[PDB]
Amino acid sequence: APSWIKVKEKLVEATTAQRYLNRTEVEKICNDSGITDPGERKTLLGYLNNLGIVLYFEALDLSEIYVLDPHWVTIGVYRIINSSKTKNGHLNTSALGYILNEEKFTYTLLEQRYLLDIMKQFELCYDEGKGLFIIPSNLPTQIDNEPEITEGEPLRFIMKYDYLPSTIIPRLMIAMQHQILDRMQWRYGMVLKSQDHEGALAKVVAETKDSTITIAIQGEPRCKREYLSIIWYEIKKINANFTNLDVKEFIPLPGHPDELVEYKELLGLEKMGRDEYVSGKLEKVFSVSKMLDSVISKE
Amino acid sequence: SWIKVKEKLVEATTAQRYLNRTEVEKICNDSGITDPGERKTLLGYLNNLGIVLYFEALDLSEIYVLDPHWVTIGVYRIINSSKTKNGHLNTSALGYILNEEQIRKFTYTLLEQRYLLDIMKQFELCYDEGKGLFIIPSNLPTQIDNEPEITEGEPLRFIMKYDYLPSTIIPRLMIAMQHQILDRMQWRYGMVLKSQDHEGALAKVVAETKDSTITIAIQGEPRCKREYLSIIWYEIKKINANFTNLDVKEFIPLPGHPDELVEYKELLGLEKMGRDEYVSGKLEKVFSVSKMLDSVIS
Repeated sequence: APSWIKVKEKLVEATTAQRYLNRTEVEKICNDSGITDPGERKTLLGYLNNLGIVLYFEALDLSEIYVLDPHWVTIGVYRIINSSKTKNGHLNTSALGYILNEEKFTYTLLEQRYLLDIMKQFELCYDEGKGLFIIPSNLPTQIDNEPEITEGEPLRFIMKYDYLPSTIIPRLMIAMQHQILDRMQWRYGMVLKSQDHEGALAKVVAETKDSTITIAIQGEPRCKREYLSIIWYEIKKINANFTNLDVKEFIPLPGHPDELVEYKELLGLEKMGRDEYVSGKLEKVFSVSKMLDSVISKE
Repeated sequence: SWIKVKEKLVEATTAQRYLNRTEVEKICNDSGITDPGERKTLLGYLNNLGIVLYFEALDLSEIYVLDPHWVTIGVYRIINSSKTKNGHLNTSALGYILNEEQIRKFTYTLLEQRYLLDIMKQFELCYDEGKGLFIIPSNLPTQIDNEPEITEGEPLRFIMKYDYLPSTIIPRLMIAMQHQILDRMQWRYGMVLKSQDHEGALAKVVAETKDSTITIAIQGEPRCKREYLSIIWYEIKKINANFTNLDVKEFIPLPGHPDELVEYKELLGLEKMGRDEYVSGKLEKVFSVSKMLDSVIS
């Protein structure tokens, strides 16, 4: 691929000379080297984006910042997530200039906006409201006001990962920003309150050592079921982005908080017309329907 | 092969309202298409052609491939409900709107309702204001009573002239800048923005259909108005980049002559030429290229 090889060199050189390039500079660079048909242009650039060589965001697509130097965005992003001002997981964007230029690369006002946009795109942060961004992976491991949410025989539902990406909790906070109660959010979890199921209050917690995300829910019985339904829907969407996750869902056996049963086991047992779940390990028998009903109505 | 798959998928998504991942894969295998790669692109194209719907950004096994019709009636009901005639949607009311309301026999379960909302967000037709209240910008009133004027100090005005002005631009800016919309000062053709960083700084962004125009007017100390304009313009350029044959030209008013515009790309040209004067023949007056540029950028 004689044309592709050249453009690579030319674009890498041009990206490290300037900080980034615009459509015109780029189009000319590949038309100089031969490549004209816009499909080819697009397939080459996306390709180099993947190979980490040169950065290209089809989601933003700004002419003046079309193709970026990777080193420039990494130092920028690094400086943001490593600032002393973001250590507790909060970012007052007023401080972006101080963070990026104070604490030899320069970042103008627009170049700051652009970095934030890349960060949003990679789901590393979100806007909470009053010019205050939250960076979930910088949130403290504990909070002083963390509620128990253990009080009223709550509904527990356990998600077991073969391997658990450290970005599931961040991504879930982004998904449900408007339902996080009183900044009740930490590195490993949230407190979520719903409006539409007047009542329903949920706590979602990740356990690194066990590769589990655990959902616990309080409120009226119909509410608890409906809110788990939505939280789990949100987590299913997040999980879908990872190629090789193996996630099994679990319910605690009644009276045995440490003994779990696979949720798809019980559906299976039902589909085949069994009402008994038999536990050899416990030498106890459990009702299939009663346990299914605690989580989901008759479908 | 592809014909059979298309027909099989249409027949099924019609009968059932939508299909799950394994149901879809079976249909592909049965019809010869076994390769995971090929299968994904086939579904991409069916989606692009509106034959059968498929959302790679949601990508949910339970609700994988959908009947266009089932989705369409769903969102149409939401957009045309009496309870959303003013651009506000209560999410609690979703049940009623989708299932009970008489809008001039499709059921929608709680999760199906939620999925419809995601499709809508996905297509940039609404957003979460954040207390169970969504905003459907296209449904907002055409006029708001408390609509303020930007008149403090010497306001900075910047106009963007479109060859065609898509009606989606305002709704999309509202999405992009939801957190800076002041006191629900949002209508079908515009919004009011307070900046979080540039103390003071109040902007008003308006679409005028008749002259297919988008006007930004800003007030505050000079560095401020300049800095917010930068942000707002950037946000509009992003939205614009989504359209193929869009011809936007940017204009600035001449000081003391709100009706006389000069293209911003002109002033750039004159500067590269090394001319500091902009001569207005029609006004018989001469302005500074640098100084007018500086009131807008850098």
